[PDB]
Amino acid sequence: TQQIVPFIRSLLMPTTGPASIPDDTLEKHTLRSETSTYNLTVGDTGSGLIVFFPGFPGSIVGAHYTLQGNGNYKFDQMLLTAQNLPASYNYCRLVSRSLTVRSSTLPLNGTINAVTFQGSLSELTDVSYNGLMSATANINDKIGNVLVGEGVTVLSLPTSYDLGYVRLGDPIPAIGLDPKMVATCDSSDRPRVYTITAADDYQFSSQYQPGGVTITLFSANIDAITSLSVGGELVFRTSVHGLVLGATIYLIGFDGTTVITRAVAANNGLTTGTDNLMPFNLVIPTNEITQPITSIKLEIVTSKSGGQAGDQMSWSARGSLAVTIHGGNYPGALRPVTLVAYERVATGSVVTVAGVSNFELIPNPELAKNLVTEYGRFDPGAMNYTKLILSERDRLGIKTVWPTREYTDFREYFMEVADLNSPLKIAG
Amino acid sequence: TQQIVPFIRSLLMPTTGPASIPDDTLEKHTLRSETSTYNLTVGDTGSGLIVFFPGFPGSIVGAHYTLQGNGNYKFDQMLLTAQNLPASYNYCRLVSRSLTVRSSTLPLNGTINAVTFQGSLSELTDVSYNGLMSATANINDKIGNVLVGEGVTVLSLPTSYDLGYVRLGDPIPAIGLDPKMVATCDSSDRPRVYTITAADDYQFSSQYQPGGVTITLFSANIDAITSLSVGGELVFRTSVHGLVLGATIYLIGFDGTTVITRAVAANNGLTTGTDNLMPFNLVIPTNEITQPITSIKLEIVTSKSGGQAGDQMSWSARGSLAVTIHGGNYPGALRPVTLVAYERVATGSVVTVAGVSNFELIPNPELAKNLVTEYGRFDPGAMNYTKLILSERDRLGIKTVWPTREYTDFREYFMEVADLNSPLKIAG
Amino acid sequence: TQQIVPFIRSLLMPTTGPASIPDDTLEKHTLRSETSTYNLTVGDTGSGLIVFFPGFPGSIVGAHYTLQGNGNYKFDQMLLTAQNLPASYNYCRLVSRSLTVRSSTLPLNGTINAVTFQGSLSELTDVSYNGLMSATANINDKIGNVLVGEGVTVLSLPTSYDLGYVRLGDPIPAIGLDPKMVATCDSSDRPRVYTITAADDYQFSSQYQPGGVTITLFSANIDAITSLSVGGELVFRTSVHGLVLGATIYLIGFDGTTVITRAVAANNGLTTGTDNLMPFNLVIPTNEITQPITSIKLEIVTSKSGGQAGDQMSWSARGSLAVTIHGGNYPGALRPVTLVAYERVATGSVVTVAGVSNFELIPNPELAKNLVTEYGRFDPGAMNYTKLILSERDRLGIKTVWPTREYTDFREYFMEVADLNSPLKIAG
Amino acid sequence: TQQIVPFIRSLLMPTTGPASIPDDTLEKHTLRSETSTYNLTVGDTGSGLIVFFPGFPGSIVGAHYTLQGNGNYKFDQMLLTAQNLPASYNYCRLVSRSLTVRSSTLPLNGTINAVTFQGSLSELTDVSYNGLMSATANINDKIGNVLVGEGVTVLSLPTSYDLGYVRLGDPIPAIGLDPKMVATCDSSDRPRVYTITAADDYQFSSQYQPGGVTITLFSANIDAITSLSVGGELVFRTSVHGLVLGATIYLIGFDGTTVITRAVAANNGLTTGTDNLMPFNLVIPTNEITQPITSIKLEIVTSKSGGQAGDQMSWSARGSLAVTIHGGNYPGALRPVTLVAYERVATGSVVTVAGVSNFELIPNPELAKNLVTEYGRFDPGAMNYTKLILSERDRLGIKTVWPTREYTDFREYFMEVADLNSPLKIAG
Ligand SMILES: [Ca+2]
Ligand SMILES: [Ca+2]
Repeated sequence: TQQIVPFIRSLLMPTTGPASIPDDTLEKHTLRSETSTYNLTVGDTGSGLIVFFPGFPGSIVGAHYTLQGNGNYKFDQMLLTAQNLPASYNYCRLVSRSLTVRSSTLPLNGTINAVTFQGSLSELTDVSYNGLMSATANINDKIGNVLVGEGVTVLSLPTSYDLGYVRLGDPIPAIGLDPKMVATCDSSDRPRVYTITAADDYQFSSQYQPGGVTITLFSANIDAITSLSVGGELVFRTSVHGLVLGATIYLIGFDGTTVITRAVAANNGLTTGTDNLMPFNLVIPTNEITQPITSIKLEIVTSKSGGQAGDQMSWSARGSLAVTIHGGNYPGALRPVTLVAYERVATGSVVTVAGVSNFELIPNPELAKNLVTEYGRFDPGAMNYTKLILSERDRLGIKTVWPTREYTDFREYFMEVADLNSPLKIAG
Repeated sequence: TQQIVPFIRSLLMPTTGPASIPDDTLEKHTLRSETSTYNLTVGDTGSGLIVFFPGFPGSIVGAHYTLQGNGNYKFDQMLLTAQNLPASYNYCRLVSRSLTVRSSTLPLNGTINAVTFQGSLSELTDVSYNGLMSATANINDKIGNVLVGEGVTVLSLPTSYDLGYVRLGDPIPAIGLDPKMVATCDSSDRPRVYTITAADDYQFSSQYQPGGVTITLFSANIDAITSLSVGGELVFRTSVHGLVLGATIYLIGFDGTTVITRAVAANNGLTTGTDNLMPFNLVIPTNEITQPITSIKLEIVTSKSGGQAGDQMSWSARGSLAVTIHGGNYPGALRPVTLVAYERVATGSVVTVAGVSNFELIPNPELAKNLVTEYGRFDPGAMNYTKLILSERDRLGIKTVWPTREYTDFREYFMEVADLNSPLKIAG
Repeated sequence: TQQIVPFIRSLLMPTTGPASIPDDTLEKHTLRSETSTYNLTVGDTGSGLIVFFPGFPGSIVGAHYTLQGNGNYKFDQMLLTAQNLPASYNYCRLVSRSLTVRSSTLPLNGTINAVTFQGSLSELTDVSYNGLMSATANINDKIGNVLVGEGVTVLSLPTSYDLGYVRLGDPIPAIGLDPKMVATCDSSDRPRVYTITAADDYQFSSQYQPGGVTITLFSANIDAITSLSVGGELVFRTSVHGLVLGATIYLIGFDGTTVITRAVAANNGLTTGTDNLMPFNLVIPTNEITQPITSIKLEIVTSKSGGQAGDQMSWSARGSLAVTIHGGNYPGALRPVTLVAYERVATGSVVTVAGVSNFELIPNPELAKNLVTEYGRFDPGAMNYTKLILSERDRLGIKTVWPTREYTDFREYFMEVADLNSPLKIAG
Repeated sequence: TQQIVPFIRSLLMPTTGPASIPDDTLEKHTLRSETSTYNLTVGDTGSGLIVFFPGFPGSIVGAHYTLQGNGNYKFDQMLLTAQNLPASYNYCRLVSRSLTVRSSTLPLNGTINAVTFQGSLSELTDVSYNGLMSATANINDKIGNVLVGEGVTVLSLPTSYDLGYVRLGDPIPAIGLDPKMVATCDSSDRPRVYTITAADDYQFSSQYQPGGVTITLFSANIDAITSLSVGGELVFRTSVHGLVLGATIYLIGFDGTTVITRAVAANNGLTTGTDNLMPFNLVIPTNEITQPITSIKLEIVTSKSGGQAGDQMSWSARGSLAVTIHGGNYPGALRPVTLVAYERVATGSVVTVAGVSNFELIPNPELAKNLVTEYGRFDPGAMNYTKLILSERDRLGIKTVWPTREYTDFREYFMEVADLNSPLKIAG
């Protein structure tokens, strides 16, 4: 520390403002801060979960779920940046981010558990208040039973530098006959791909039914916050004449709710002694994803034209699907997740979220006319200092989740120099 | 203090993370932290007791008892580590541990008394809120009438170094016809042995009874949290024909409740003019011990085949028993106990427990495939510094039980160097 | 030597008082001295033997035997600490110990031979006055023909540091119907185990006898001062109908006397063509051991229901037993033995024993209320200095058995600094 | 201050533990701390008084009185040390003491006034909440209108050093026919003596009454917490035949309640023309004094054998009494009193008292067998430093009664060195 190092200051105290990342990604950019402010209402059980995406390169900060009588979560709302970055910028990179979670009202109240998990949302094996505590072995990535009144601070720590600029989901110039037409340029670099072999000569056998017989061929945990696509093909064989197949893909939210439902093939006759192809050509736009996607499943309906008492409908199925979630493997886009769980909070009280997110940004064409961009400030040793700090992360006690009181202490313990500027004022 | 000394840091501030014990026990190990988080509910009397085992080499942290109208305690639950260490590790050693106890919700709220007692649970003569205060003469091992809102901090101070690695109660590969079959390898090194001479020619005499005459031959305070065994033999002599003996061993919990009941001999004819042997071959597995064992008693039922009005049944008994509690004398396993008693807390309010336990661990065979182990970091003078600190324990005011506010102050008073790392960043 | 080193002072001059052992066994403890004072009477032969247990962690110091006309020893009494430590303390560790043995009255007076033997009492091959001298090859562990008037000094030298605290045989809270009921918590850590395969298809054959035929199946040298147990099983096979077996275990004292006798199976019918089990479930409490146990033997009585002239009773026997003596392998508990033999002392004269034993102690629950405990005084280099001294033991002539006159000289030769305390008195 | 001075540390921060008083009273002693913990219930008026005896050499810490509707106090309970010192020790000396008084529960809340008065309880002219404030002129011995939630700290400041050891009221070995027999050895050194000349030829005159005529001859304020005796004699003269005198001594508590009542002479005929003696031979044992004694009064009943309408009974009385309260003048035994008054506290709320008392102690014969005693640690300049500190008491603002918040600040302002122990750890 001398004066200090703008980037370290920004990284460890994001509410302080942005600084350019001192890596090798030399783009002309501009630096911005976006606040997040939410007043969430506590449900009947007095318990709930905030899912944060600490590294998300853009306006999505997290999602809030209340816990319900029956032990299920129920989606409340997305937690966003104050304004929608893709409306003004085309490219983006996360510099630093911190968020605060505490109670502010009573209609001395409940506790919080928090973890930073090194995987995407659907990968967590246990998301209960208590179960959170073992999502990492890292002591500085979990905090237990912090009083809600005092609150918790979530600090975003890096998962890789020299990251590319991410395209935001920015609207692209387009005209179309449909009012509800939407055209964007999506986060794409570093896609995540899931491959699901749904069937390898899977035999299906069942008696006839008016209305048909529905099965769930498979269900698989995947993650999506933004646009994705499904490709691939199932091949069906049969000895039985006049079978008609229906198939639907469901994308399921964290709360078990159907987020998106897409008929992949409806009313589709099967021919005897031949391959019957069922292609998958699904594109799911960002705006359709009303809450984080947690799993995908495929249902198949089998029915017969004629039909009787005992008819026995049978088919064989083979094939694999590929689920590409665009930009999904970009560190921060899905990957690190910070969960903040609260319980025993009085029903009707307010859980207050306040955060600052800092970005390197490239303006969209209209803003670029009035927004000057520059290469980052050069200070050598900024990156080495960051590397040193992170290297000593555990001995310094630099947490991703803090009791706010401890984070406040840390701020003043660190940051003991901010020294005006000695004789520039008297120099010459 | 220079930078500092990882071990001292861990010992005095366990929430900070683990460090290797700088003794002579050089094993390849790995270092881990496990949190403990509980939200306990206050009962009708507004009063209760938390029993901590500050030195326990494993996942058992303590037990919670509520105090009842009639002045008895009633077991609530075991307080454990976040995850069950024996499921993942085979050997273990406690590095450091701290726990916090404070109220978090209102249904401001009562007082705490706490002590660290240099003996096992059943050895305490007085466990009432007030009586606690005289369990030690050591001023830094007791704290009185701390406000519950502010809370108490329990700090685990060593009871011996150069301790062996303890085998956790880890499951061992086994197949068996019984679904409920359980096979473990238990904490064994340093067993504790109790010897009870239950009778030395004890004469029994009583009139006949349909259903028999039951006596409690003896009752004795012992301690067990994990597996134990009972061995030995009673020998019975008699002049009366056709006497049948029943005998049962009861292991009683801290709350006076029967934890385990084992028939040692049921329906057992006594022959005239001969020794009649009653062997003890009891093995009590860990999983059967649902709460800490506090005493053992033996009941004997005496009945006669025929029977009338006045029949006078008599026998003479001789023999001693041995109760071996496996690994019981391992310092920390039973020995030091920290009691945290609360009273005058409003009924229905939450007493919140949060702790961190630090361990040296050896992975089980499956984890050992992916868990690198190492000999501890060498720093000379770490142990001498520890010895110095502990030697000056009282003048430094290093308590095992703290008002949390005072412990917090101590943390910042100590730990005045954590200094980044000066020119490594500028060296060469 | 600077001032000096409390521990070295205590180790080499125990009459000086206790000091904490400077090892890694960091327990809160208290330091105490216990004297031993005995005036033993010399028997008819003018000859006898004192067996010392120099390292015994507790109140047992040794035992006195007189030598008799027929060349046998006869037990006189146990030599103990002034007060019974287990009545006041639960845990204990030996710091240092010295004892003096000299004549004090005339009814000038005979000679002493002494050795420190690196094994337990029963392991000595030769315990005669003269034979002692070859129990070790170590010149500083034997002393020959010291005049009784001048006397001998026994100095306890370490057999391992970093020893655990030993549980004393302390009474445990217990109620029972029998007045003579005794419940203790025994020295257990580091048990010693003997395994005796008493028979491997041993054939027995003998003619009938009214009253039976008794054999001694085996006899084996073992050591016990405190509680022990016998486990295991013999299995008997036979072709002869109506055989009844009796079996008794005898624990024999150093003087050939029966200390303890326990019927293991009395009146026990053997069935033809089957295994007949004879289990061993013996627990022998400390208080029953009136003098050191030196061997164990098992007698078996064989009798027949019917019986005639020539009947030939036969059985086959198989099995092994295990004798566990609790805490038996704890260095000091049984292991080093110092023998002080005297002869040619006038009958009726007094052999005077005076000693000091120094301990680290943990008080029992009742005393713990008024007994402050602390971690040991820290002085670095205390242990290294001890290691150096012991490393040079032979060149320094540090004996375990001394002519008292030579030990006295050594005391004043060593210990040439005890220097008041220069200007603290004038400092500031 | 260098490191510091154990005694000053103990004196100014008693919760820190005991230290030997650095005066000339060189006794082999032991050092102990005793906590005091009470949860007092607030009465109907929301107002009450705690009387502390800050210098009391023993287990009596103070007494709690609630204030009542009618403006009278009513005794609640004695405030004691955690355990009864006289059960374990025979002699005692107070080193240092501090106590904390604050509210803890609610069914913010009230105020506290406190003073240290340089006299015994009964000597206070005004004990009302407001009146307290003028019991001393010393600004550092009074504190006004401290919030109850924050609380008050009572610090015991010396009233003389070189005090003798005080005998505690320890039980003495005794057998007697009465179960309720009690034999103690009492605080005696430095008795306090009151002399009351109850009459100097006091003429009594009154008409006859069936049942008699009762008068209160005198009433006088005295102080007693422990055993006292009354000696002396009244002499009665009369001209009237057949007068019978009854006389009773009452010892009255602070709350106006009779603590002890003793008939001094019942039914006692007076002879004409002679001295009629009425001796006083009262011994009042400690255990009879259920609350502090505040005054003594003597009532006399006068009756006549015969009796009529107008009979005029007359007597003359002369004499003085002496009330000796044993050890009463020992500084601390009665003398300094600290009053903590609260008012406007909500009815039913808890006023929490927590304290530490530090003592030099000599064990009773049974404990002396296991309790090592020593002369105090020598440090020169300890007493001079104490004398300096006290000499500058007012400029340093060292109070006997503090707002707890101010005392806490003082603790950290003082006590700025507690410095581990620099290179002992690296010396040689
Ligand atoms: Ca790079
Ligand atoms: Ca060692």
